[PDB]
Amino acid sequence: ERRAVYIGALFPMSGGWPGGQACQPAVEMALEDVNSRRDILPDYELKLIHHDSKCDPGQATKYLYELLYNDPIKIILMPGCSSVSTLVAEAARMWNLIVLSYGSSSPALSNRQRFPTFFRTHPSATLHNPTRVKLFEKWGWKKIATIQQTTEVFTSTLDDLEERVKEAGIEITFRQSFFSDPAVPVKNLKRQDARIIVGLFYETEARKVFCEVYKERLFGKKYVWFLIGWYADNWFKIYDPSINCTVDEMTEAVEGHITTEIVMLNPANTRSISNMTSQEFVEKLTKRLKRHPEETGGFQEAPLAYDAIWALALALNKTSRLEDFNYNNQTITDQIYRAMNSSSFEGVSGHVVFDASGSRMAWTLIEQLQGGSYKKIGYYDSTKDDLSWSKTDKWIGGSPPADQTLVIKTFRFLSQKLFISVSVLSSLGIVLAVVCLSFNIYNSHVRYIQNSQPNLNNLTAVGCSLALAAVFPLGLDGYHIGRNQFPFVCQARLWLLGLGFSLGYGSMFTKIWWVHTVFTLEPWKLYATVGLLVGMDVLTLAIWQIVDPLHRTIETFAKEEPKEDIDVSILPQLEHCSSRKMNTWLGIFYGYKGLLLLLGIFLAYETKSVSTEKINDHRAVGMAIYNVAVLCLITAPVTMILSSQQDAAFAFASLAIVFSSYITLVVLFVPKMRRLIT
Amino acid sequence: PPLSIMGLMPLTKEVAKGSIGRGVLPAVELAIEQIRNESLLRPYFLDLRLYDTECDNAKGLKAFYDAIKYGPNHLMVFGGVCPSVTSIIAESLQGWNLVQLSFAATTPVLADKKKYPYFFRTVPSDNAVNPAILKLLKHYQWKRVGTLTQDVQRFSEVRNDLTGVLYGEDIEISDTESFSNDPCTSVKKLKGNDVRIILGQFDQNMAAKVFCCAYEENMYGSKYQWIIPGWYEPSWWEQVHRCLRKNLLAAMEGYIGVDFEPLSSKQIKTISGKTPQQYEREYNNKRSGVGPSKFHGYAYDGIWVIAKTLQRAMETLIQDFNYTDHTLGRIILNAMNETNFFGVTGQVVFRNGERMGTIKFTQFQDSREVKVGEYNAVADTLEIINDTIRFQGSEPPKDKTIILEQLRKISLPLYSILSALTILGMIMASAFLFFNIKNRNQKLIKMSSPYMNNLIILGGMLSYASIFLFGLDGSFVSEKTFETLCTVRTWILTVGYTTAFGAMFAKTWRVHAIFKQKLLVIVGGMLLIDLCILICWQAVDPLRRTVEKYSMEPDPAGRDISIRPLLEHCENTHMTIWLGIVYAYKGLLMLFGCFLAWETRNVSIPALNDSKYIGMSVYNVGIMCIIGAAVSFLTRDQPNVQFCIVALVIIFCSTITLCLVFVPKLITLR
Ligand SMILES: CC(C)(C)c1cc(C(C)(C)C)c2c(c1)[C@@](O)(C(F)(F)F)C(=O)O2
Ligand SMILES: *[C@@H]1O[C@H](CO)[C@@H](O)[C@H](O)[C@H]1NC(C)=O
Ligand SMILES: *[C@@H]1O[C@H](CO)[C@@H](O)[C@H](O)[C@H]1NC(C)=O
Ligand SMILES: *[C@@H]1O[C@H](CO)[C@@H](O)[C@H](O)[C@H]1NC(C)=O
Ligand SMILES: *[C@@H]1O[C@H](CO)[C@@H](O)[C@H](O)[C@H]1NC(C)=O
Ligand SMILES: *[C@@H]1O[C@H](CO)[C@@H](O)[C@H](O)[C@H]1NC(C)=O
Ligand SMILES: *[C@@H]1O[C@H](CO)[C@@H](O)[C@H](O)[C@H]1NC(C)=O
Ligand SMILES: *[C@@H]1O[C@H](CO)[C@@H](O)[C@H](O)[C@H]1NC(C)=O
Ligand SMILES: *[C@@H]1O[C@H](CO)[C@@H](O)[C@H](O)[C@H]1NC(C)=O
Ligand SMILES: NC[C@H](CC(=O)O)c1ccc(Cl)cc1
Repeated sequence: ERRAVYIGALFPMSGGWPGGQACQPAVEMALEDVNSRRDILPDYELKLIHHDSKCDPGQATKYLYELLYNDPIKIILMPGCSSVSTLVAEAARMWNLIVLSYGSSSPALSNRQRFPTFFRTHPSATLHNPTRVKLFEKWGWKKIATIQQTTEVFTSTLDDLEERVKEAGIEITFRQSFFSDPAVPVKNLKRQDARIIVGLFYETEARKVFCEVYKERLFGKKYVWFLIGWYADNWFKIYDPSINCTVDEMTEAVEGHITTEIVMLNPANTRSISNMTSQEFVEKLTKRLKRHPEETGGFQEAPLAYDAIWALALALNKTSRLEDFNYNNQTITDQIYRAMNSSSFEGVSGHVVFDASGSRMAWTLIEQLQGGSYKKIGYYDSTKDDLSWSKTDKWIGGSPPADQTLVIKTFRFLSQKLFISVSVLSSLGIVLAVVCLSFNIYNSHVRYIQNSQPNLNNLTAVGCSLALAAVFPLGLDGYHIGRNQFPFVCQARLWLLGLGFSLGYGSMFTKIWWVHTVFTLEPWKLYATVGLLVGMDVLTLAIWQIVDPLHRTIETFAKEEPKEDIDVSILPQLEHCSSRKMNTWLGIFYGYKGLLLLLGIFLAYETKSVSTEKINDHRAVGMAIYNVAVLCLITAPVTMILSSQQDAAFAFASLAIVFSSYITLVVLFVPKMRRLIT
Repeated sequence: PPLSIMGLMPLTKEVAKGSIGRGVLPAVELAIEQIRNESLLRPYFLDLRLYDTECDNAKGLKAFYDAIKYGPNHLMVFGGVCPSVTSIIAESLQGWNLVQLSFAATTPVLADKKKYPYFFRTVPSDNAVNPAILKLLKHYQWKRVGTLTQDVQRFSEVRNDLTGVLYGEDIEISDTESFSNDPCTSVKKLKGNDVRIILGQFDQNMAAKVFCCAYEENMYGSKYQWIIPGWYEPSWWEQVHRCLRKNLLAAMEGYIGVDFEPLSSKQIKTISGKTPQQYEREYNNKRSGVGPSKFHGYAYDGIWVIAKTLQRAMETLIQDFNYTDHTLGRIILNAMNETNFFGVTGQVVFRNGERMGTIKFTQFQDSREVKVGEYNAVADTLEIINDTIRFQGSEPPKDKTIILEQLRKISLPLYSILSALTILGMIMASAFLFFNIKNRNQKLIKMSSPYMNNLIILGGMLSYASIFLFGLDGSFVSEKTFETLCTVRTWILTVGYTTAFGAMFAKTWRVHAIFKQKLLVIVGGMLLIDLCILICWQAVDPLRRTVEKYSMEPDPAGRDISIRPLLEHCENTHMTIWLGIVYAYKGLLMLFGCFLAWETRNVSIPALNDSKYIGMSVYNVGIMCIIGAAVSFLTRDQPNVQFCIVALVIIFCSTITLCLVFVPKLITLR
């Protein structure tokens, strides 16, 4: 009766994760509740032999030697920290021992070929990765960086995260790792311009990582960190002599960083196999502790250490001889293994079962450091794919920082003050044209107005009015119109200006031509020549516009920094109409019109002295065509040179139309209206 | 008694790496039998007890525990060939005060002495090649390098040590790159940043993929250099079995591997009295047919180190060692720290537990790796052996593709044609001056003032001259003679215009005052205010020469030189004010001359009015000078068009104002 069956244990009281500060009172209690019950093990008694591994495998090797080579034979081993658990689980197959880790999360321990006799109540760390990928997909992040300490737990967690992000279309664009000094990888992260960083390292290493982060200025509006939620709630305020940054300086470096953890405690008020709810368990464990749970390490993982003892006892119960066990016999080991494998029971941490992948807790908690205190921002279940968001995440500027400063394509527009001014000038120009037209057609033959050819001057003013009202299409940029309505503004430029120039220059070119060739007379030929000129011009323009329609085209410029804000670097791109082939059709058109203008100037100079009275004012017509010719021959190539500058081209076209259209109307009509009706 | 040592080696033949252990036993026995013949340890004798560790972390720890419990009082640990068990054993030495000395562990993680304070290593580690790479870079002036690291512990630690080795030197890291399974999702970034020297830290089977992707980006040839680790198996490139092998060999040809040197080439006598070549012959005739391991000399030197350390530790002096004596472990550690002697692998000396040894370089030729130099770490010297190292180019690959500044030149044929046209303008102006001066007595010329005409011909003659000073860029003019010529041209242009038009406005003043020597005084008074304006200009801002550089992007014609176009021009703090003042004064003079000319044309002077000519010339000048001012100041970033416009408008204006004044009189005289 009461034959003592001993178990070995390694509780880390310090180091990278001081889980033993609360996981030891968890088993010290669990051994009393399991020994007080008679239905569990009446013939045996579970006793504990424990040491302090301190997360250091060097101490764990010496203590495993002292455990495996002393007289009292141990039936099972219980390591904590991940490195100690890996060492023990890989060494134990030489002694035919079962290993049962209560606080090991390394995903590398899931394969049964390398650790064939290992079990754990702690869930695998691959549960953090679906939550991270969900938070990356929710906020549209596609490029993340990683920095982790080169421990197998973090390496395997990062490999699983890499596989998960590769599945979801996310890319890990930068990767850093360090053994004991993170200055170099943090400086490389700052040089490489990493925005969304994922840190996988212990708290004692996290303090140094973030001290170098503060000295490197790798925090603020542009960067966001994803840490692990297993740290103490004040790890950045703890005095540490190995790191320089003052706690008030370090509180700024850790700000707004997101952390994920697992619940590990059943929130339902149902009673477990031990006949106690989760709240009574927490209250009893807090009574067994020397200090508040907020300052005791490993308080979150104590239910796992509680359930590991019960799983061990329930597995030894179904196997009922245990004193004949020795490190040279594997039958008792196989029996206890097949009894542990098939274990399923309702413990304090929920439904305890030892599956192969190590995934039995579904809920993951997400929280954020807001003002020096953690706040829970939501939960996530990956087995059902449901995210319960609380909507309490605070960001600087009210939005999550986006990585990879993109390109914003903005258009350059015409300064609307100038366009409005020139439009007002053109409106006054067409009202002046209609006033002079009403004048010259009201006095059709009442007086000597008929001595000057009246219809030629009338339709000259008509062409002038069209060419002057053709400035509105030439000024309509993408600011007022949009793309769908745009291709008709291009033809409203071309037809109006071409027909206006043809009708307002051929009509006072044919008059000069007829003065020359009959005065150095016929009433209808003066209209036949201008009709032929305008018809042939319209033919030569329609062949171009129909054979090669004019369509929009964007010319893209080099990137510039619009740092009038703190936002994206834009690139400006101009939009304007062009043909599939350009500067050949427009060049030939300009050359032909320039030849007509030169011939007009020549004929107006050759006939400046004739004193005919069949035509009244050919000299003012000659001056008008000289001015029109000089303005158009100056401002035709200028708008071809300044095409990539919208305001200069528009001013040099619109003012070279406005001035010419004012000068021709004045020179023709104010002498006649002045001498006729003074 | 005997002084016992615990040797931990893979001895069995079931493991593939046991070929190392069975290779070094022929060597260690050569050291053991020697020590007992010369009797370095006089009262004691050394015995090394071997234990099989098949590199399983389970079997090796079992052997270590069984040697601790059932074995003699071991004073030291010796060996450890596989790093997985070697780190496990080395981290726990503090619990038994055992000092381990390895001869085949090369991972750099064992270099830090906060985690492994009792570990010693006779073979140069993986991160001991960085000081050699530094001296190789300083030998070829490669001051800018990129890196390609595989994200695992050993290679990331080598890279993190390299970052601290180059600190303080002039060498720069352009971009650090990392990968885990696909190596050339990162080689494209090394091609985009255009690094020419690449330091690689990756394993053997990743190197084939790295090189087969560097073949795609064409990151090979006469302008790229690879420096990867050389501890790879011989003929490692034949074992990769989708990528063609010929392209792999063409892409990898020329890489420089860096790895430790097995034996010393010096012929001086070692601590054992034999030279390295004699020891090599003794080793090659000691083992019959066992495969030769490259760690045999390091095991020989490790045994001699152990012997000398035990000698010094026993002369420093508790006689037994129950694994609890901390003082004896500390004495053995301090005696091991002071090891300094010449053995078959060079000078054995430790610096913080790590060996200071020689590192050789091997360049890849056709189908082999030949030795090209050696770096001695104790003397800190690099000796590249001659005639063996080569490059596919005539010179060693240079980093930092050259950038150079070149001026955006005003095309010489355009300047030539317009300078040949303006001299025709000047000779026709001089012919008109001859016409004016020969026929000065006829009434057709005496009706006009013949001196107010030879002032306007002077104005046009020197304003034609101003075209050249707009074309002098800097292809053939220096700093100061350009800076002063920039104001010589503005004096020339402004006084030419002011004389040329003030003279005809004075001629019109005279005819307007008569009809209702004094003509020169008012053009002198106009030049007075003009020179006052330009002296107030020069006293404030003398138009200092500036130069704008932009668009460092454009490619060359193909000689691989990034040409940076930049261009020089005259500016100041604010040219708008000065140009506006000058043009406003000149326009006021223009309008007040046209007014006075129109008053003369209102009354129809019979044969010398010429006010229609004043009107036409003033109109043409008023439009063309405004156009030339507004277009030259908006095409400043393309100077060829700027010059072709500012010269053409000057030609046109200064020819019209001459002809419309001079030709109507010559056409009626002849
Ligand atoms: C076109 C038109 C207005 C007929 C004209 C054109 C010229 C140019 C020499 C520039 C070709 C011209 C005149 C008139 C003058 O009668 C004057 F009035 F300008 F003197 C003159 O001889 O020059
Ligand atoms: C083992 O313990 C369970 C309660 O957990 C009990 O019901 C059972 O009776 C025990 N073993 C046997 C075979 O009685
Ligand atoms: C580290 O912090 C301490 C205390 O603020 C300061 O005295 C010291 O100068 C810092 N490090 C350096 C560069 O000395
Ligand atoms: C479990 O414990 C509670 C607490 O007193 C008790 O009321 C209940 O009867 C117990 N049930 C069993 C099955 O032990
Ligand atoms: C020890 O192991 C052997 C293996 O065959 C087994 O036959 C024997 O019953 C075992 N004895 C015990 C458990 O003491
Ligand atoms: C443990 O149970 C699982 C459940 O399917 C099974 O796959 C595995 O083979 C079992 N273990 C042994 C040793 O049979
Ligand atoms: C170590 O030696 C002392 C002195 O003889 C002895 O009392 C002790 O039992 C020994 N311990 C071990 C582990 O050998
Ligand atoms: C060896 O180490 C000691 C400290 O234990 C140190 O004082 C001494 O300078 C070192 N000598 C060397 C590195 O040769
Ligand atoms: C190489 O060594 C030879 C000695 O045989 C020497 O003459 C030659 O100058 C050396 N080459 C260089 C580049 O120093
Ligand atoms: N669940 C506790 C576990 C313990 C360990 O894996 O050593 C752990 C893992 C990772 C961190 Cl950062 C902190 C603690």
